[PDB]
Amino acid sequence: MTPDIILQRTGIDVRAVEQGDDAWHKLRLGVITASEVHNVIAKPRSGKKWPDMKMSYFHTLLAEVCTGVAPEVNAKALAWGKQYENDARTLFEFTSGVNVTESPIIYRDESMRTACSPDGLCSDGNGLELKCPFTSRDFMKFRLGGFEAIKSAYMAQVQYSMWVTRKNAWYFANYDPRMKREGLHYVVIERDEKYMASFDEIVPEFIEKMDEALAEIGFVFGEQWR
Amino acid sequence: MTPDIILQRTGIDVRAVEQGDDAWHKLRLGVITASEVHNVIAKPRSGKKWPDMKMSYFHTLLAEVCTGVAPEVNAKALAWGKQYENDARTLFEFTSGVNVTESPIIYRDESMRTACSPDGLCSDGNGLELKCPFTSRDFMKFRLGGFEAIKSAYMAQVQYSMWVTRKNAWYFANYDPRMKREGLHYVVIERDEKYMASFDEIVPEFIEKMDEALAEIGFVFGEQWR
Amino acid sequence: MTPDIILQRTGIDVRAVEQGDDAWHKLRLGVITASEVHNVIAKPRSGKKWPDMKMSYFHTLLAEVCTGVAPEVNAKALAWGKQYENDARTLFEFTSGVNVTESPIIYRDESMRTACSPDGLCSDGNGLELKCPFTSRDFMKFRLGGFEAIKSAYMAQVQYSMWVTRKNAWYFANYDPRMKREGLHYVVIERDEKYMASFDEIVPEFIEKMDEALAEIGFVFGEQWR
DNA sequence: GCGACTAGTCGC
DNA sequence: GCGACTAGTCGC
Ligand SMILES: [Ca+2]
Ligand SMILES: [Ca+2]
Ligand SMILES: [Ca+2]
Ligand SMILES: [Cl-]
Ligand SMILES: [Cl-]
Repeated sequence: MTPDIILQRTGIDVRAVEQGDDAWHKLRLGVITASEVHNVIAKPRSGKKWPDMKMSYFHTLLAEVCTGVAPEVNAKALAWGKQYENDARTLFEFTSGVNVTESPIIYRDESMRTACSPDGLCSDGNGLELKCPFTSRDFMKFRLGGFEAIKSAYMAQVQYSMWVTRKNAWYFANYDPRMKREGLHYVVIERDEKYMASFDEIVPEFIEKMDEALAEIGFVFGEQWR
Repeated sequence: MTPDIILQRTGIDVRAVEQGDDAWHKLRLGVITASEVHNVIAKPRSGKKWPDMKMSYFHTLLAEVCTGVAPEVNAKALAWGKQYENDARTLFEFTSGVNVTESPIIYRDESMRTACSPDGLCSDGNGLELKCPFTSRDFMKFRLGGFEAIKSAYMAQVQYSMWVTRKNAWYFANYDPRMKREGLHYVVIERDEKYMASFDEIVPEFIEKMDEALAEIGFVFGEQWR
Repeated sequence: MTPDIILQRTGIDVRAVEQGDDAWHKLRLGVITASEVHNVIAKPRSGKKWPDMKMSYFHTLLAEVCTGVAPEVNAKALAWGKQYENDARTLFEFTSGVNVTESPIIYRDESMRTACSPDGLCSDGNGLELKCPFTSRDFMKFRLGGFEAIKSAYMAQVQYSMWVTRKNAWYFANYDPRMKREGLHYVVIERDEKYMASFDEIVPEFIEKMDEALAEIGFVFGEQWR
């Protein structure tokens, strides 16, 4: 990929874009993102039937393609994550001693069907995921249990981000500015090939199924971007 | 069953009412309605103890009788629906096509225990459920899957409205204006006699049980219209 | 275990303290409270692995300890309960013919790890849990269903209140201002010695684990009061 | 069946 | 990033 090829497809220039703004949102329309991918790998306890949460994501992205919008979602907890992200980053850099470079959005391949938005790329070649949990209760869960107690959704997110960027390891850092002390804690998550194999199998399928579904109703992927 | 009988029981004039008046809500108080009947017909896995969803609608309805006060409208979904209500109506008229005349509320019999408030009545004898889903996701679920796609709750709602109104078929419509094109989808649902029978045995019991409960606390159905 | 034992640790005059004010909340940080205690007595279906809720409540208190804050929970229900506080109480004394004294907070022992904040203390020596349920539906559930319909989380709360205050009986009441009549219902729950033991086996272990956890990260219980 | 736990589900 | 519901599972 290049910031050039993205222009052809979407008319948008990516070099002058901020995590959050208008153009950022449009870039993600219809695209399987690391933040939502837990839904794509969700399995039924029996059968081969896609569970509701996976169907709902399926129809969510299809709507994104056919309407060219996404619904605006504000929640207290998300706004908090956004408010404290910058401070988490700086604290993280000071403590780990690495430099972080902010990354717009990264697609896996020419198809542009798969992407992550890293919280940064580090000077040592690892990617970075920051959490600023809205509840101090969740911060504590991670501060004590470490790797053990990363939410599966967060794992799929990190793993997918390696899957997309081809990277080998990823920082996962949790920050709480209400902690008197010990308000930063991070681990390194190694690329895991069970996940990689899972995405190789499951993601191409999910994309095929979305193609078949849009054809039935006379749309084509990419319409969100005209 | 007529505007006279309703005036005599509730002192309300039905012709003065639109979908959403302070009177629209008053007329529904304590009445088993279409949109809520799925709770009425919920069965346990085994046995005959009423499931939680059924108790919880039971106590909801009883509370309406004894307080005379109504459930909070989710303002967000309704402001949406009210805003495109008319466009959907006209589009479906133009489309199907048929003439859609408004129905405020329809009770099944003089007991006034059972009612629907259809989104209209149609010239060719069909009723009409016409929704503008708050999420395009839901529009897509239905647009692609047809009716097998949708509810436990929607089928029950529609059949119930045929039960109440004696009618033989119903249009189930969705309108999404955010759709770039073909944002109206619809099916015709035929009166299913196995549902009709289900209502005929389950709903009366349910009503006997509310009358038992009201007497236990010295209330009488109808008090909510004083 | 006296009024002054408190001032030495916290610097708080328990006189001034009116349920809701600044001082009230400070006194509850990191302390196992009756409303939450059902999370503490939870047991997993199979192994030993403390259930979600238990772990969740575990982490909530630790964070109270290390942040010295607790976020606002509910608010909706709580603001409703505030508004009807006096009337529920007046109606209750009228009806039961006992007099209600408001207690701010009550610790079980000088360890100060365990507390309840009863809605009152009665002239007959019983305590008083006095709820104004957010929905009339829940009022109705308790009105028709009595003792047996009130949940596990409520019984636990009440029993813990006896466990804390060393009392043999407790009034469990609901008030609903919206009910035309019959707006107040109440029962008497007696001390249950199996609950007492359950609290005796389980609680001190749960406290012992909190202390292990806090050490782990260089925090000490007591710290939040500074 | 019962009922406390457990795992989604989806709104905000 | 929750958080209020609720459909499901499992040991009596
Ligand atoms: Ca992040
Ligand atoms: Ca409707
Ligand atoms: Ca209380
Ligand atoms: Cl939130
Ligand atoms: Cl003691």
